[PDB]
Amino acid sequence: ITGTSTVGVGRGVLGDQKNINTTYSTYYYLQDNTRGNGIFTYDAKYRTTLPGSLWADADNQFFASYDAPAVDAHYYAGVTYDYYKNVHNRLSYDGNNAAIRSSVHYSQGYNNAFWNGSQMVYGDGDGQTFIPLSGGIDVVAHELTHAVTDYTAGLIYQNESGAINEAISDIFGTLVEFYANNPDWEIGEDVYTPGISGDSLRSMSDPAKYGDPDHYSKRYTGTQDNGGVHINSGIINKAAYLISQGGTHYGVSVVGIGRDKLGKIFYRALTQYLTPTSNFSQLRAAAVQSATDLYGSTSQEVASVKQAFDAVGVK
Ligand SMILES: [Ca+2]
Ligand SMILES: [Ca+2]
Ligand SMILES: [Ca+2]
Ligand SMILES: [Ca+2]
Ligand SMILES: [Zn+2]
Repeated sequence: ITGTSTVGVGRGVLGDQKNINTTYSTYYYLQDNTRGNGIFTYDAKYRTTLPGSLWADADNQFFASYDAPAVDAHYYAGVTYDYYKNVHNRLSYDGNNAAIRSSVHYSQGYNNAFWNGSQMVYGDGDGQTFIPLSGGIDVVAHELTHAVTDYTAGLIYQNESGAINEAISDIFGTLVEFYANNPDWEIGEDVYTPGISGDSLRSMSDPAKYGDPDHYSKRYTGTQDNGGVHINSGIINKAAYLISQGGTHYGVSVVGIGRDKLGKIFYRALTQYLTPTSNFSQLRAAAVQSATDLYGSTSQEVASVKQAFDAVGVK
């Protein structure tokens, strides 16, 4: 890992060619020295022991099918870093350039990805429900954003706190996807269900399309999914979508203010006002205050934040 900074070339999960920052010392390692204290990508070798081995490659070319998840995990970690640096002046997830570690080829047929408190982990999928989940930029940014949340607001992964946590990751996952520029308000569409076109794991524009609630009245109150952290996120995701894009939802009209202002407001909320036990009502209050800080109390931006949360029934 002490070596010389170099640039490798390879193919991502969706077959797209890609330059990646590597480190040469005998082998070429997926180690990016150009971003903070590093981006390191590991091979978990189909096992669940973490992080696994720092990805070594003989010739700095990554075109093998086995390489594809690593290439994207490494690359999109870079893009997500750039986003938080360039757009929010945040240096890595901890704000002090902590090294960003990812492992790919986690387990077998593993249809998920997660941030384990220390690093990102990507399964390869079963090839039917998922292909390698690092292939989705919104997925990578989603998981990396969990790190940002844990180091800032510290939202408990349970009930409404957890649903906000999830929504924050969907929100910034989407905003990274727009930042990289085939952008949309869907989640996981690039790596979800090959064979079936046009679907996704979640929708921010229309959460009900996949059975998730788009209104606080329709919120889940059972025990599954840690109190519906991936389900009730739809309520916050819709609110976010309405802030950005505008629209009329259950008879409540919302004037959009764009994704850039959506991002500034929610980032400020996340890092200045939100706490580990914040509920949806407190999120509203934090978003309204953040918008007030940035744009002023009589501004359109504050009005639209109010309109959006009114629309999804969060008072
Ligand atoms: Ca090679
Ligand atoms: Ca997309
Ligand atoms: Ca997407
Ligand atoms: Ca699909
Ligand atoms: Zn998540």
